[PDB]
Amino acid sequence: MTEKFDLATVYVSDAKYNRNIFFDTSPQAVKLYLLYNHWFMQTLVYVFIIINLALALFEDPAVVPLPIWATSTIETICLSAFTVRIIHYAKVIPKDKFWKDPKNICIIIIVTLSFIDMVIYGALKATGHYGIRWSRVLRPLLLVNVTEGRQLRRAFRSIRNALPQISYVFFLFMFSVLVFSLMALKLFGKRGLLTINGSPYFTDYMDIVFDLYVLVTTANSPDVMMPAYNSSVYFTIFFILYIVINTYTFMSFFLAVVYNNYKKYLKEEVRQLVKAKRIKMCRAFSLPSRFIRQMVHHRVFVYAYDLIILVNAVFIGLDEENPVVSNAEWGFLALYMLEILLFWNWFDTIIVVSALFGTIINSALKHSGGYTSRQVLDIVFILRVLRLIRVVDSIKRFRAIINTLIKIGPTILTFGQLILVVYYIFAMVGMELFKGKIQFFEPNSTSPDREYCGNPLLKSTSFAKLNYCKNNFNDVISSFILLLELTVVNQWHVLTSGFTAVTHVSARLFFVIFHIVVVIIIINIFVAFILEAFLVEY
Amino acid sequence: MTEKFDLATVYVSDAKYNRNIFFDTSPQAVKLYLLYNHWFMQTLVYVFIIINLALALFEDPAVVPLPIWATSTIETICLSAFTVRIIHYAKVIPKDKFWKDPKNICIIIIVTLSFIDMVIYGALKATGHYGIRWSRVLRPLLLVNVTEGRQLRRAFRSIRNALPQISYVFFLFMFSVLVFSLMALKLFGKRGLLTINGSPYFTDYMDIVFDLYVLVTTANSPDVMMPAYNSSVYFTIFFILYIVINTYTFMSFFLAVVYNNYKKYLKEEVRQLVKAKRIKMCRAFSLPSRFIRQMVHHRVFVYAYDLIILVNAVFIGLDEENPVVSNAEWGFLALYMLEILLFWNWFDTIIVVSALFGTIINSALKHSGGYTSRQVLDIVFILRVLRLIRVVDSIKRFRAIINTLIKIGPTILTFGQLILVVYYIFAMVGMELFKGKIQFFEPNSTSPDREYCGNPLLKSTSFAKLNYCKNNFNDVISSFILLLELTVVNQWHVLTSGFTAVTHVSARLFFVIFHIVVVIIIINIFVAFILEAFLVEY
Ligand code: NA
Repeated sequence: MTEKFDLATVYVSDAKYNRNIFFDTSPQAVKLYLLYNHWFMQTLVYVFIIINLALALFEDPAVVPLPIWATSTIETICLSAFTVRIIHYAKVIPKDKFWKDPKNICIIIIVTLSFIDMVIYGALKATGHYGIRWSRVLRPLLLVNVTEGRQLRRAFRSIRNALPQISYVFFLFMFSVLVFSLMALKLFGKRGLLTINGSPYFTDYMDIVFDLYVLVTTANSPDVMMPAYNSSVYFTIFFILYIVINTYTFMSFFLAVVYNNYKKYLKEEVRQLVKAKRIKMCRAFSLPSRFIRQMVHHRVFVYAYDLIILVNAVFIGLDEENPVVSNAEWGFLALYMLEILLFWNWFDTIIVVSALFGTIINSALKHSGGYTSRQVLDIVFILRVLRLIRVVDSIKRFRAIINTLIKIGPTILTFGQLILVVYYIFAMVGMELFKGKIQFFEPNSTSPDREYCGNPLLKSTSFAKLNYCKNNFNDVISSFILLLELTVVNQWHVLTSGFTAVTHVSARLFFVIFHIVVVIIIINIFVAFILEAFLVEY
Repeated sequence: MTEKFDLATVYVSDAKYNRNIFFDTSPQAVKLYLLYNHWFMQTLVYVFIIINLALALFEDPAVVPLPIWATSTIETICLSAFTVRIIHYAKVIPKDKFWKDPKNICIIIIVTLSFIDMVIYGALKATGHYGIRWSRVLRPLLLVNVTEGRQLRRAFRSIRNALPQISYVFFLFMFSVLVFSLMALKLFGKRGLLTINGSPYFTDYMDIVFDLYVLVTTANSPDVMMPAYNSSVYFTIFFILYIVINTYTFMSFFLAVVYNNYKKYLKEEVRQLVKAKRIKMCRAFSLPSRFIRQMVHHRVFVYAYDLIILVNAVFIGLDEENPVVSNAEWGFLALYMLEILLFWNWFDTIIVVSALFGTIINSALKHSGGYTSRQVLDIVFILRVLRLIRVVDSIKRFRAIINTLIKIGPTILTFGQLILVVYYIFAMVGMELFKGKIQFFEPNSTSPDREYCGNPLLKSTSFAKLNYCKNNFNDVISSFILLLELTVVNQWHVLTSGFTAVTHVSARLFFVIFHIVVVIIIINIFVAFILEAFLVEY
């Protein structure tokens, strides 16, 4: 009636959410909900999470060194924003189900732990303990256990359900690796002959099992077997079997398990949100020449601009800065500018107006200071070749991608932050162990400081003399890059062998665990998506 | 009646086949069918195909050099066996549908071409033409287009149907690679600065597109970007985008397409064989102490032998040939031998009797000639650690694998020869281009013959000084090994860079095409199986 109508609106206006609220009895206790779910607070909590995360750019290893008093008073207001949001949520939900939700317990827990760690990082006269801030790994868990993370903490239950099977299979896989390592130890071994390059080939077991594990990841496929294939071809059979048993059978059994669990949780996000919709949504019931320019387009006219684009991609990859081509970049700019004579019309318009910034080239190269020569060209040419993507219209296959790019569809946003929660936890953990062991040195630097590697323990390794030096964990920027080239598994064993040469050999576990959680059950949860999105879309 | 009963039997006795026969009118024209489909002829044609294939061990580059008159009179009888089988088949099927089948046209075609090439390899006074035998690539096509290859030539129609989609997607993928290569050429480029190691980084386009293609295959993930990440971190964004667009999105779109087509052809092998069954099958209608040893087993007794096995895997990986352990290998042999006091009982019995060949160790080490010391141990120890696989019973998960290993189930046999048809076609093609360019040299050989690489064009490359020398195409054995480490894609660009350094740079197409057909649409057709076999098995 006079106020139940509003309760009805707030029950119906969520044709997408999934939760229970306080059914209004005090007329401000539903206004507090309407303010809670209000888009601006929903984006304010996310920008406050992003500030809290990106605080890692400044703190212990910093790309921008900021004083501790200054990078603590930022996450003090971040944690205060989370506290004010959680007490406001408690003012929305009655004090019956607020206390039971794990999400709320976890939120107040990680806020309390971050706030206690922040002040116990009151160093107390430089008692720096050579590594602190054990709560930075809890920062990306706000991204999950926040009230708006229903799209993520649901996608975390999908993995929580996959573990009694992923581990069920990984036990068999690690047993295969361990029995194959025993088989290879009784083969070429301490009771064997051959070497690799000044090293004994397969002599100790704990190095065999790692060299055989990394062969599953095929980071060293033709090199781990090149001795003992230089010795006898019959040794090859061992690796032929190992690869087809582990690299292809097991590493695809993990994908099968991950895809099965994803496919099984998709029908329990839907059909459990659908029932979570009709609960409330149904409860509301109980609660001249101008004619010519108009007709040229719907003709052979896109074929004229699919050729002008094509001849434009030939006027790009031939530049030697001759008047033939240095002026022609202006003509093509005008040709698309008439396309302003009425998906792509959204994208196409963005590029042409951004390409009209070739005037900046005129106003910043021949005069007015040419100090920004390479930078502005590397941003206009990366933009001209972006026009080229619309030449794909000639195949009639990109007006049908905005459906595969369906409206915003936070699924690709959910994974985009799922890879962040994992990277941030490993970057934070990683950069406290290998904080400043190796370091990229400028090409003209103090060579007597051992500039060819960073520190003499990489005196002659395959990490040095391969220019891997900007892969250090010395800051969250160059530590997120490293975790990429660790994700894409090429030569992850030599990146590992550069961090187990400056630290103990046990650091091998940090990168093995990383590969297990990222490449086996995070990249596969990605392939499981663009597999599911491809088959069941009809 | 008097003979229709036999026609009825031969129509019913095939509860698994799919074909039409001659309905008997001349009483020998169905006896010829019964003899045709007779198991012995069916295995004789396959051993004759295997002889014809394995003839490559002897012919042009040989592991065993056999005279041309002698390795031609073997495939003369092989082609005669195929001719006698095809004329016998023509004597089975009436001369109406025999001539129309492609399979028959293709069989007589490849037989005629092999037989013409075999005699035109009547060299005519050493006119060797530096490479002949253009019909060896047709040898593995008998494996497909033979009458018993219905399990394979059907699995080839699955790929023939996937091509209008795999190419549909590969066009977009190669366009992405080509536009990204243009974007990287206008980036760090001839109008750029940086180098790699004495080389210019990304200057010419046809090398950028290959270095960017191989980055999709992630064979050079952290090395292709290490310069221009040693120059500016903002260049990383380019590769971060390239990898997530190509390495993970496209390379999984290929898997999605392959798996969709496999899943779509599975329901057209079944439900088209099922209708191919009820056609004929229904047409038949119209046409004391002994008590103790008996009861110890069904008790805690497998737990006693799951521990004896466990302590046996500790009595294996500690051997230093002491009397403690050199005798203990006999005791464990006896312990399992009592397990002969009544899936595994099949497998377990095989290992224990094969492990009783430790008597050969006694009769061939301490006396009677110890010239076979390493060889017989490397075959008994690879066998003891095979006992260990039954310790998996303690998890209760391998009596349920003989269902995933269902009765013979030629599907895993169909793929096992599908990888052979592809390898044999590339080994035959490959070993006629790079026949003897590089060659593995023994560790004590004529160094002045350029033994560190094989030939001076690999003077200082990453193919030499990495011990890649037994990867040559110099014989079908070491050419099938190479195509494995080409299949498992680690460092396929440096194996390529060793063959494009002895031949023209255009040889890059042989390995790019190989990766496209093996890693993209053959390994994915394998993952599509153990994905399909895992989900739809209920
Ligand atoms: Na790789």
